[PDB]
Formats: sequence, C-alpha cells, structure tokens
Amino acid sequence: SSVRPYLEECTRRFQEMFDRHVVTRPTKVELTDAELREVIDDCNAAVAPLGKTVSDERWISYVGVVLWSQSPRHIKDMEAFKAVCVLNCVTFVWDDMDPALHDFGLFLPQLRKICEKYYGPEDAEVAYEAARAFVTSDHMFRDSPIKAALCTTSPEQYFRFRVTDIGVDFWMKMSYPIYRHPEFTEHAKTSLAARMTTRGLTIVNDFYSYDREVSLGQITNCFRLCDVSDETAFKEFFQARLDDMIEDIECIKAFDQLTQDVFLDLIYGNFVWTTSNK
Amino acid sequence: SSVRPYLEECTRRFQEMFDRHVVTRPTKVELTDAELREVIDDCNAAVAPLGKTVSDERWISYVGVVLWSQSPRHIKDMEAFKAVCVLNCVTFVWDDMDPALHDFGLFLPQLRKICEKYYGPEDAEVAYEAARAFVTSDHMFRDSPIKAALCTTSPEQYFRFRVTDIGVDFWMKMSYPIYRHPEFTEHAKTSLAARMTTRGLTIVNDFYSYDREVSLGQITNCFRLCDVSDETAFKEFFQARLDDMIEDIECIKAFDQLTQDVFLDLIYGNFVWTTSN
Ligand SMILES: [Cl-]
Ligand SMILES: [Mg+2]
Ligand SMILES: [Mg+2]
Ligand SMILES: [Mg+2]
Repeated sequence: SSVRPYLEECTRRFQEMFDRHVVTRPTKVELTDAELREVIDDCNAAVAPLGKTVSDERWISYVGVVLWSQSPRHIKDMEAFKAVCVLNCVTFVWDDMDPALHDFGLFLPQLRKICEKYYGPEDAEVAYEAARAFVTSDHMFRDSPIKAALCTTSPEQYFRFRVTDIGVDFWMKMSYPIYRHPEFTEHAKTSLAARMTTRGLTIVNDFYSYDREVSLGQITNCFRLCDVSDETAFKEFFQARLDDMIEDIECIKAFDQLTQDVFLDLIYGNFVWTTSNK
Repeated sequence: SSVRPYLEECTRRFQEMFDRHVVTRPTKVELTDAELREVIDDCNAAVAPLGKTVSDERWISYVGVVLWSQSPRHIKDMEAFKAVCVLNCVTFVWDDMDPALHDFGLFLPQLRKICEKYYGPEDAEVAYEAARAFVTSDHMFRDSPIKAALCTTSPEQYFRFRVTDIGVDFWMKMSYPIYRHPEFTEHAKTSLAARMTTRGLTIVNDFYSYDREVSLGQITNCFRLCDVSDETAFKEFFQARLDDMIEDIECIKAFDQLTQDVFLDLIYGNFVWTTSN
C-alpha cells in the first residue's frame, strides 16, 4: 500500500495549515565551509569504528533537518549547534543501520566524545544521556511486543511511544544549549518540549515515509492506523491528524515568545526539510 | 462544586476496574521502627532550613503512597526505597507550602544531600536531576499562561502536562534503583514509564482531591473539563477516563513481567492509598 494518491493534496494542506497557524517561515542556518567540514570530520570519526563509509552527500542530506529546524534568530552557541549537527547525523546512520552491526561498545564512547567536545560539563552529561537513552531505546524495541502494542492500539499510545522513538526528546535535550534560554532549558529537561512537538513532527515524518517503511515491513507509522486504500477513511484520519497538529500549535503559543519560536520552527522547519529535494 | 454525590459509585467502579484488569492486589511495604525513624529524621532535616516543623503523623500520611505503590516482591535496594520515602515526603511539604517561602537555594542542596546518602554516584545524579526539574517546574507554572492553556484545552493536553506536574516522571527516575531491573531502568530514563502510568495515577488523584482543589481555585484537575453538576455529563466524562485507564493497563501488560508488575502496583497501590484513612 501507498499514500501516493494523496501526496500532492496532503502536501498542499500541510503548507496551508502552517501558513494559517504559524505564519513565520523557517530559515536555513548557513554553515561556513570550515564549520561544515568540522561537522563532517566529526561524523566520519564517530562512525569509523563501525566500519561504515558515509559519503559527504549523505551527511549533508542528514544534517539538513538541523539546518532547517533550529531557530536561527535565537542561536547563541554555535558549538552546541554543531554538536546537534553531528549527533543528529551519526544517530541517523545508526538508525539506518542493520542492528546486527550495532556495537554499543564502539559507538557509545564516540557519542560521549562529541558531547564532551562541544558542551560544558553539565550540558555534556545531559546531551549524552539523551543520546544513550535514544539508541538503547531503538535497540530495545526492534521486534519488541511493546512496540507492536503501542503502535497498533490507538493514536494516543503510538504518539506516546514516539516521544522517544522519533528522537525529539533527544533533540530537545541536546538543542537547549544552542539558545541558553532558561524557560526552554527547563521544558527540554522535563520533556514537556518534546511532548508538545512530537505529533507535528511525527505526523509529517510518517506521511512522507509511509511508502518506504511499509515496504520494509516497519510498523512505526501512524498512517497504518487507517485504511490508506479507502479514500474516505484516509481523508478522515488525515484531518484528525491535522486537528492534532493545530491543537498542539495553538497551545504552543501560550509558551514564552522564544520557546514558542523554537517549537514552531522545529515543526515547520521539519516539514520544509522533509518536502525538499535534498 | 463537588464530586461528593459520585464518591461511592466512582470508588466502587474504580475498585471493580482494578479487580477485572489488574487482579493482583497491592501490598504494603512495612518499615521497621528504625527504618521509619531514619526516614523521618532525614525528612525533618531537609525541611528545617525552610522553618518547617512537621509531625511524625503528617510525614506518615505522606509516605503512605510509597509504602503502598511500590512493588514489594521486586524490591532489591531498601536504601533506594528509603530515598524515595524521603524525597516523596519533602517534595510533598514543598508542594503544600506557600510559594513565597520557596527558597530554592536552601532546599535544592538538601535534595542533593538525600540523593547522595542513598544512591550510587550515577543514580544520585539521575534522582537529583528529576527532583530539581519537578520542584522547578512546580515553581515555573504557578500563574503560568501555559498551565492555563494545557489544563483547559483537552484531556490530551492536560495529561501531557501532568506527566511532569503530578510527579510520575520524578517518581520513576528515583524509583528504578529500588529494583535494579534493566528494562525498567530504561523505561524510566526515557519517561515511557511515566507516560504509561500518568493517566491511571492522575485520574484517581484528581477525583479524590477535586473538592479541595477547586475550593482553592486550583485548575490542575481533569474533572474541571466537564460539568460535574450535570450527572449525565459527569458520568460520560468519568467513563471516558475509565476507558483511558483500561487502555493504558491493557497496554502495560505488553511490557516485561517485572516492569508491568511495577507499573500496575503503582497505579493500583495509589488508588488504595488514596482511599484509605
Ligand atoms: Cl543526567
Ligand atoms: Mg519515518
Ligand atoms: Mg503541584
Ligand atoms: Mg490532586
């Protein structure tokens, strides 16, 4: 099965919702050539002990979500920004990888090295723990009865799983040092930040990765909760997910102005990057 | 307004739900008089810097939730257990205290000192960070526009707020060393543990503290999302919450056996303790 018959309409309705409810467009962080080579050098060094060879073009496609989905107005720490670039990219490679090749003894110390290079001592522990928790979660739930139960029961249980499994809690806990904004720092550490952005990130990511994931037999996708071959059922389910995104976006506007900018930029920027060609 | 007309029926239906879906009864951890005195002295020392004397009796009514809602058969570390007894009690008094007497500079070192007595170096930092985040969240959100939005929009937004605000995540992150169970430790550190148990704990807590909290102008209660004065609207809302608890409980049974016993003892033990003295 496939969502191809809805690809155009659903893209348009996503963009329309964002135009009406966030308005402010995402903007791409521009890395200098120096910064980008430093980032790729770190990514390559981190995945070397696993024997993987990743092309420059691969790294650049991975890093685009960070370039598009941070909040450049509010950036204060570019060392922290580069850390997110590197941690996002190497996690991507680890999640795109045959779990038989998952060597935690070789990979985990490379994650700690990245965090220790770019963050202060306190922030390095926070960022590293979320990274460790993410990759351990991913490993723990491949072919787990829990994943099947949470992903097939209801939209609520699936998104409850996805708070961690899509990596947004990880993302928040390594991204707050970029902004040094006290309120945002707390929302990141309570995971309220991740809970507020999970659905908008996951619904978008799920729609544009449905065809690929179901072809590989993966179940971590909310559109498996409806009959995508029944146009009527699909339209109702898609409107419900838009209704979730909107509700979340409206409550996000009750947060302080910087924090709200970061959340909405993350959701809206993730849609731009996902629907972009590179 | 009041949920008093529904107290007996809802209590019976809560109990019925647990007998049908959890079956296994919660059991009370009993502390030796030495163990309990150790807990209380620590509690007292932690809150003295704030000028607070607290009776043994009041400490014991606070600690009851820990004695009832942990999973006695799986306990392996009683030092960790006493830490939870203490951290729970002193955060109770910090929650029921005037936000003007909130001295973060005095209290946070006492929390750290508790975690350092009872936990290993690594577990101390985890328990301490969750305690810090809880009391800081509690301070951030009094009179916060965010709290107003999250508690009045939808049940989903409300329970999303309570994952932290009712302290489950804190509870999970200071309780996992009690059990030394690797799956539970991960489920607690990702907060999936708190996410699975938030609604079961919140709905029961909200029902039985509704009258007190609404009379105090507090809005952190799912039952203000419905008209409790309209029996038909209240019954419908209550059944919706019962359905939430049943779905979570049925999903919890997919976790490994030890983890799910901990999750279910927590939710069921909380109900028992809530409805007791
Ligand atoms: Cl930590
Ligand atoms: Mg995907
Ligand atoms: Mg409170
Ligand atoms: Mg209450």
